[PDB]
Order: sequence, then structure tokens, then C-alpha cells
Amino acid sequence: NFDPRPVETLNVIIPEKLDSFINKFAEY
Amino acid sequence: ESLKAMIAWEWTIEKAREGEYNPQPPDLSGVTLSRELQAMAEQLAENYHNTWGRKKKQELEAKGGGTHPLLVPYDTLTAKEKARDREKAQELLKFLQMNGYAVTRSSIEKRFAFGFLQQLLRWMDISQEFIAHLEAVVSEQEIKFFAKILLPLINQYFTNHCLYFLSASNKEKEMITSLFCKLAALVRHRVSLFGTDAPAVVNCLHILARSLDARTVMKSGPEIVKAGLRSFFESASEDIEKMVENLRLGGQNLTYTTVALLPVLTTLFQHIAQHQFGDDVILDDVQVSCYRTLCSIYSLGTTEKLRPALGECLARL
Amino acid sequence: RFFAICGLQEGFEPFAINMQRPVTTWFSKSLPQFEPVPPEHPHYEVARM
Amino acid sequence: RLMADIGGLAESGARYTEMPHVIEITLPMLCSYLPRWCTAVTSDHLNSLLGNILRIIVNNLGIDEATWMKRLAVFAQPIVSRARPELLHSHFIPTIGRLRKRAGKVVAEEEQLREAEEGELLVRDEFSVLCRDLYALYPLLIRYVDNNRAHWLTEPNANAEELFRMVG
Repeated sequence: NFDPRPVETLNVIIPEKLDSFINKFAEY
Repeated sequence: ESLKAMIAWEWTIEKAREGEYNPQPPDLSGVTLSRELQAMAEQLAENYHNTWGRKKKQELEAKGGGTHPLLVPYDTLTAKEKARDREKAQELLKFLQMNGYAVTRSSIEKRFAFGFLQQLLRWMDISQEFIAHLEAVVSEQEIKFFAKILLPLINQYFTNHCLYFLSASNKEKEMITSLFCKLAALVRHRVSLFGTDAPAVVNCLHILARSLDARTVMKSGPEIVKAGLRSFFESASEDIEKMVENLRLGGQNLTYTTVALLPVLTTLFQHIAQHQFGDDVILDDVQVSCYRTLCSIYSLGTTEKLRPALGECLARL
Repeated sequence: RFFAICGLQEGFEPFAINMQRPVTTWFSKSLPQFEPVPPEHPHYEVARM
Repeated sequence: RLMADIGGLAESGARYTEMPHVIEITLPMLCSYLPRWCTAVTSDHLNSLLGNILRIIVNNLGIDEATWMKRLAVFAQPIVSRARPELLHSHFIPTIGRLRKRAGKVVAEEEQLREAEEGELLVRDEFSVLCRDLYALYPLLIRYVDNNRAHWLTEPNANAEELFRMVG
């Protein structure tokens, strides 16, 4: 079974301090 | 989405340090892990499986039906199965550590410090109110529970845990004896209220008395429940001494304690004598009972068919 | 010291009775020496070609 | 002092509840208190208590119904671990000797038996009584034989051989 119960993740806007983290992790 | 879920989960992110064709990957295996970070890593890795199963729900709706072994809760997952899912979440915690981000939120207290023994003690605490209701209506559902499930449960658990739980727990020692006290106090001067349905209460009392972890801790402690043990011992001595008004004079509500209280006293005396616990066993809240029990045994040292039981009790004491 | 008490009456000849020379013992000497690989070694195997 | 009274009524028994009523409940008291003992109480009291309990048991040699025999022997089992080599051996020999004399007097009835039903019932009851006495006395002898056997082997003793002959 395991009916999915997703957590709300498309509503929060990421801050500017995390875009560098996103890009660096993608490059890594 | 992996970071957005963490942000939405009410967790603060603070910058603490500065982030330090053949590619040149920096070494990331030199960073250890903490117990608190393990929960964060597991919860973050749960997000990938959640967002995969959410789309797999629509996929199986399109298929029209089917069971897949991979669609299981993350708590079911084992390290062997986690070897293909923990990597994607572990590769970013080291990244966060070396980038400089900070996330803020003994292990005995977090773990089962109370344990099964204290869970059973809480069940007996609720059974205190249950027994109060049963006695009030005696003078419906929890009675069957007590007479069916928990009584054999403790009668077996104490048997299987007599050793290694008496010499290495400390908090549970101070409460197992107290549990024995409310167990002794649960049965009144008569046993008709319990009835013939549950004669195993006497055996369970035997087993609990034979497993008293705080043989010396209960006497060397600050004596919170030692008053309860003193009250139980004084009540037993008074009940024994009250038999001189029946056996030595001529019945009701007193013969029931010759088959349900005296054997428990013999078992307790044998438990005390077996381990030579007499070093510190008669201390604060105990001498006040021993000074009365010596006079009691002096009083009934001169008293039909109850002679063997009295002799066994005297030998044990 | 304790032969007559337990063992003598039931019948138990001591391991050395009719021997004019003491029993020679063998001990495990912990000096690593080289020996041929056993033909039935559990793990290693050597083949000649 | 405290145990001096016990030896007083060791003779003239033949009853488990008539004269020794409080004895049945007070014997385990000191039988458990004495092994627990400014300190270093002499073992002469222990040896005297063991002899007195053996004498009390053998006094009721031919009682019809007696259950205290199966309990006093169990209660006195720890008391014979620390026993004198000679004080108890002067009491064990006469008791087992009288037991063997009773066995010899009772085997003759079965030998002459070979009317039949009544004799069979009588010898069965007598054998049950003898078995009860045997199981009341032998446990106090097995423990006394477990120790004092190295002494009896390194230095042979006539009484030990005589006891072996009677047991055989």
C-alpha cells in the first residue's frame, strides 16, 4: 500500500543565500 | 524540493563558516556524523522516496493495479536497501558541513529510559483507578483486561528478567519494589472481590517479590517509596497478629490472608536471606517495622493445620 | 595427592605406572616456519602448469 | 540455654503433635538462625542440635501417620554440613541399626507369606512406613557421607565399614 502523503514544497520561496548552495551542489 | 521541504519544516539555516578534462573532487570522507544529524539525514532521504512514490501513485493508476516491493515505508527500509537511497542524502550533509551552514533543533532519556517495566507500572497506575471503580461498583471491561492479559504478562516478564535487572539498572530498581507494594495493596484483606477467576494474583505477587532489584538501593536511597514498603510490612505484621483473636480464641476476612499473604512473606524472607542482603536491608523506614515484627513473632511464637506454614515463615525470617 | 579419594576404588590406573622414564611431552612452539601448502586447503590452491 | 530445653524432651516422644506441638514450629527457627551465626559461635551447639533432631526422628520409629518427618529432614539439611566427625557418628549408627533391624523383622513376614490379601495389605503398609522412615533418615546421611569420606578413606575407620555393611 503506502499511500503517499507528500509535504508541501512548491509554496516556499528559496532565499538568496541558498542559490549558491544549489549551483555548487549541482556542479559537485 | 529537497531543500524547500527542509525550509518548510520550520528549521533555521545560519551561515557559520566559509565554503572551502579531469575533474578534481575535494575529499569529503573526513567528516564524522552525529546522532542528531542522523535523524535529519533520514528525514531528508525520506523526501526523495516520497516524491517518487507520489508520482508512482499516478503511474499505477494508469497501469490499473499492481504491488511493488519498492513502495514501502522508509521505516521498513534496511541498510542493504538504504545503500541505494542514503547516498543521495549523505552527499549533501557533508556539502552543508563544508559550506558553513548551521542547523539547530545522554541517549538514555531519549531512548526507553522508562522501559517495559515502567510502561507496565503506568498501566498499573491506570489500573489503580480501574480497581477503584471496580471496588466502588462491587461495594466491566478493565477487569477482564487485568485478569487476562497484563497479569500473565508481568508474571512472565519478571520471570524472564529476574537476572540482569536486579544487580544493571538503577531507576527501575527503585520502582519495581514500589510496584510490588501497590500489587500487595491491590488485594484487600479478602480475596472474594478478585474471585476464583484470578488466583494467579498470588503467584504474580510471589514472582514480583522474588524479583526485588532494590534490595539495598531502596533502603540506601532518599526513601520516597520506603514509606510504602514500611506500610506494607506493618500491615502484614498487624494482619498476622490479628490471627490470635481467631485461632487462639475460636473465621471471616482473616482466613483468606493465610493462603495469599503468608506465602508472599515467606518468599520475601527467603529472597532477603538468599543473597545475604542483611548488610543494608533494615534501614530508615525498615527498623520501625522490624522492631514491631520481632514483637509480633514473639506474640505468635506460642500458637491446627496452619502450623507448617507458620514454621516455614519462621524459618524463612 | 587425590588419587586414593576419587579414582582408585572405581579402578583407574594412572597414565604412567610401569615406566622407568618420564613421559615426554610436546608443546606448540610459536616460531613461524614455512611448510608446503596443503593439497586440501580450505581457501588457497596452487596449480602446476 | 535456648536449645537446652530441646534435649530435655528428646526422650518420651512417639507423637508429632501431642507433646512436641510447639517443637514442630520452633525447630526450623533455630535450625535456620544458628547457621546464620561478638561472633564465631561454637559448633558444639550445632552438633548437639543435629543429634537431638536425629534422636527425635528415631523416637517415632513405628508411628502410623507422620508427615513432619518429610519436612524436618529437609529443614535440617543445611545443618549437617558443619558436623563433628565423631559426635554424629555415635548417633547415626544406632538409628540406622534399628532401621535395619526393623527391615529384617518386616522382610520375614513377606518371606513367610509365600489370608493372602490381608497379609499383602499388611506388608504393603509396613513397607510404606519403612520407606517413609528411610526417606526421612537417609537424606541426613547422604550429606554426612559426602563429606567426612576423604577422612574415612585416607584413615580407615571400623564404624565406617560397619555403616557400609548395614547400608548394603
